[PDB]
Amino acid sequence: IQKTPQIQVYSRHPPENGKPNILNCYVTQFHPPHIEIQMLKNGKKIPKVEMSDMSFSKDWSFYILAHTEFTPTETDTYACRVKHASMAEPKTVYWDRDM
Amino acid sequence: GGIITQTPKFLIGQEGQKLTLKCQQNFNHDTMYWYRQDSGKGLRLIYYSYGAGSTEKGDLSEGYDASREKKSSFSLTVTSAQKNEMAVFLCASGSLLDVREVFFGKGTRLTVVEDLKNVFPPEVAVFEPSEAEISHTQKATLVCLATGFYPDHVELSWWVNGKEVHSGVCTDPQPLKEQPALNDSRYALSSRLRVSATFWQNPRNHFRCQVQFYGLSENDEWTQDRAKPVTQIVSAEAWG
Amino acid sequence: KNYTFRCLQMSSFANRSWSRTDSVVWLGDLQTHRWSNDSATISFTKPWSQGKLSNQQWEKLQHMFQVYRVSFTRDIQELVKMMSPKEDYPIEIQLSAGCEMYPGNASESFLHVAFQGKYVVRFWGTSWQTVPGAPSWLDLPIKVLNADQGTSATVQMLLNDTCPLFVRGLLEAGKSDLEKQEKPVAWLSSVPSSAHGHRQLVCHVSGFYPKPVWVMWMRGDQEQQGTHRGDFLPNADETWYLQATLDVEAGEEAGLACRVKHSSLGGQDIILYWGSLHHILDAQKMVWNH
Amino acid sequence: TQVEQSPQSLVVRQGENSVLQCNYSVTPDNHLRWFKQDTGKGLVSLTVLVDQKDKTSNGRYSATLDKDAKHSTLHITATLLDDTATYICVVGDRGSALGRLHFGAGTQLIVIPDIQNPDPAVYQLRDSKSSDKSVCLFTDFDSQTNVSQSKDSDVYITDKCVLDMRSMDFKSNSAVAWSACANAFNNSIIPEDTFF
Ligand SMILES: *[C@@H]1O[C@H](CO)[C@@H](O[C@@H]2O[C@H](CO)[C@@H](O[C@@H]3O[C@H](CO)[C@@H](O[C@H]4O[C@H](CO)[C@@H](O)[C@H](O)[C@@H]4O)[C@H](O)[C@@H]3O)[C@H](O)[C@H]2NC(C)=O)[C@H](O)[C@H]1NC(C)=O
Ligand SMILES: *[C@@H]1O[C@H](CO)[C@@H](O[C@@H]2O[C@H](CO)[C@@H](O[C@@H]3O[C@H](CO)[C@@H](O)[C@H](O)[C@@H]3O)[C@H](O)[C@H]2NC(C)=O)[C@H](O)[C@H]1NC(C)=O
Ligand SMILES: *[C@@H]1O[C@H](CO)[C@@H](O[C@@H]2O[C@H](CO)[C@@H](O)[C@H](O)[C@H]2NC(C)=O)[C@H](O)[C@H]1NC(C)=O
Repeated sequence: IQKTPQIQVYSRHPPENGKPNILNCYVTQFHPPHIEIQMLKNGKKIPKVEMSDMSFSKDWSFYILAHTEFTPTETDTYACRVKHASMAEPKTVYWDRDM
Repeated sequence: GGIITQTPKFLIGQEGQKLTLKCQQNFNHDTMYWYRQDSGKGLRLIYYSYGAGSTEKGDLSEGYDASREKKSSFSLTVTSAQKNEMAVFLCASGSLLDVREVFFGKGTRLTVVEDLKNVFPPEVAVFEPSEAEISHTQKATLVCLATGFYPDHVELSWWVNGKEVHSGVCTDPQPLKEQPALNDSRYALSSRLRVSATFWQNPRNHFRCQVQFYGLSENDEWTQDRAKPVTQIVSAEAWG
Repeated sequence: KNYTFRCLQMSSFANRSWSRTDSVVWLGDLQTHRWSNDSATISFTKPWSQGKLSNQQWEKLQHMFQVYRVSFTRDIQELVKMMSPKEDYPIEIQLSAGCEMYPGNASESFLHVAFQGKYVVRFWGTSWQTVPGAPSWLDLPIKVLNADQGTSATVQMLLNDTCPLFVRGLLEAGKSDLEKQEKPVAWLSSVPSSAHGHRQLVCHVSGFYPKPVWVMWMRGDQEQQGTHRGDFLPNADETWYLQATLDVEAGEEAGLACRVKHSSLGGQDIILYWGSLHHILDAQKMVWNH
Repeated sequence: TQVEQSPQSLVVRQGENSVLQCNYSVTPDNHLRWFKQDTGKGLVSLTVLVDQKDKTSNGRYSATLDKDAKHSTLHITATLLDDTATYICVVGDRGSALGRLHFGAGTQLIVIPDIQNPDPAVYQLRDSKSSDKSVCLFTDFDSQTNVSQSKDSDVYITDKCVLDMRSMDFKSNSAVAWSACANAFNNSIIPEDTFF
């Protein structure tokens, strides 16, 4: 309704193909706080996805951090899909390791 | 500051009849309440209001509705009357800036009847004291009876020399049934008044026994033979 | 000025029937408490979260807050009744209550309430107050809430005495976690620019704690003023991520390095050179089909 | 029920003290207050208690409150006959007008008069309008004696009733029975020195 969410998808450690890592999806600046966040591997939803407790910065804006255990590779695709009232259709953001 | 007044004092309604009861306050209170008192139970909130157009449901909100037309008035309406129920409805007004400033109305008394054919006014008789009590106690007890009235929507009062009296007076706290075996049975009521012998002995001291019956009106019109059992005063008299 | 204690409340009212209130508590950048709407007890998120409060002291607070949550939820449900057309559902309320702790005995306390996203009310001194630019209709709810002298006393007790006392103990208790040093780990990457024959150089810095870091692009001692620092993003393990970019023309990459300065390193600044032995070898392990 | 008053009914000798109490489970417990509801009328405030350990007193009514024990007592000093009424205890769960009141069932108080000089007697009272009807008033009987409503349909009898001549300091109990005179009160255990 009010503010549209901002999705950042980064890894915990430098990505090495075949070596296990942590993917993080940082979602901010949305309002109301009701939001749906899913991390996907090759379109398919990743099952065990851990979520931080929803909080909000000094500017009153919300932030929530989703993160999952993953193994990066050349062919496999990773994304973060967000459903929020402010948006007509869900926002899918792909992990780009070079930025 | 003023008064919170309910209307009517007493109410007669038939099984299924939609009754309404108004409450007006001049306290300049924004919050208004309609409660229901049941014997052996605490006051239960039906509806409340924060001012004109606001009607918020209580716990006993079922079978009723409220209408707050203006700050001054709150109005409760019983959607349908229950078979042969008897109820008390209490109005209260409250300060929006002082939780502890609550003022209450004197209550409305409801009586649901089978047929208005059952509604009868009281027949009031004064009994002059015993010449036996004056020669013994030197105290004269005028006695009064109010019999054959339905419902017990009555107000008895003693009057000497045109002025109402409370000293030496005693009225029954509860009325006596005529036929307790039948439902909607006529009632009896007694009231004593004691004055000094010297006072009663004087035939220039006038004693009047007033009874206010709260019966029917233009609204609540019947088609029976004998005179309407309307609201009236039926009073008896004596001198000595 | 050093550590800020924040108790964050997030209450959502969808209508007359549906509500939910959730909280998180922050000592600086570390969360100490978590209170779900489904949990009837405040949950500790660090082993030192009770601070130096006794079990009976803590229990008295938890019970205080337990009672408050149910009271607050209804009081709003009632204020929507009272405020009929001026405001209605869906309603969103945020509360920020806490201490900013300074050296010695120095402390400043606060209680701020945001309505529907905007900051509108603060508890100031001994009463609730609207703040500049608040909707006019808030005057009646404030006049109504300020009628309650018990809440005022309870709140004054917390902000003035309890919160500073609590957080002073909280600081001693958690010293090992608060004063921690985590070394950042940097790695370079690159992507094309909007412009033709232009590249953007990304320098990734991750896993550092505390938050203050310096990340610059260099060409000798020459700090590349074109460097654009990103916004600090958190990691799950209570550490930080940041990335610094530089827009270059193809071939200007040779000689450039990413310099990282941090407290954990101890004067041993990370110098990461574009095209270094490690860069090449680290780049081989991170290849994909885009 | 969250507010409970004790006892359901209380009998006190006139001129004595009355102690009615109320325990509650209402939370929060902002304030407690007592009302007196006169037989067939509305509710009248007597006192409001606000502090954790409060004591307040309006005229002859006095009250206490231990918000920890969640208990409050009402004290009527020098019980007058005019104190015969239901006493209702109410708890307000908030300080603002956003709160709600919780009402106890009430304690019915009955104040027996102090009949200092008894003279039990039942007299026949002739009607004002004519010879018939007739009625019999059993009066001046002690506080101890109690009136019984006989089984019979023909004779209707009322319960004990106090009157008070204020510029006399005089008080007398009474009972009324109508259609036989000496037989009117036979089901009630009448005193042996009853005049006729
Ligand atoms: C946020 O937290 C609040 C506190 O944790 C939640 O509020 C409470 O929610 C519960 C459950 O919704 C409320 O109690 C319910 O009362 C019902 C009866 O009135 C119970 O129903 C049961 O009986 C019926 C038959 O009569 C069955 O058909 C039914 O299946 C069921 O077994 C419920 O089981 C339950 O007790 C309670 O009143 C609320 N308390 C307060 C203080 O408001 C709130 O919902 C939470 N919000 C969300 C969205 O999670
Ligand atoms: C908790 O701390 C607050 C401060 O944030 C205290 O508020 C201050 O309390 C004093 C009374 O002790 C207030 O009263 C007086 O104000 C007048 C001016 O209006 C001034 O002339 C007096 O000298 C006196 O200060 C004062 O207004 C108030 N300050 C603010 C900022 O509102 C509060 O009382 C403390 N409570 C407890 C329980 O410790
Ligand atoms: C009050 O709001 C809640 C949340 O918006 C409503 O709950 C939803 O109910 C619909 C069906 O009516 C479901 O499809 C949703 O999944 C529910 N949401 C949640 C979060 O449980 C509720 O119906 C609303 N009440 C009214 C009276 O409209």
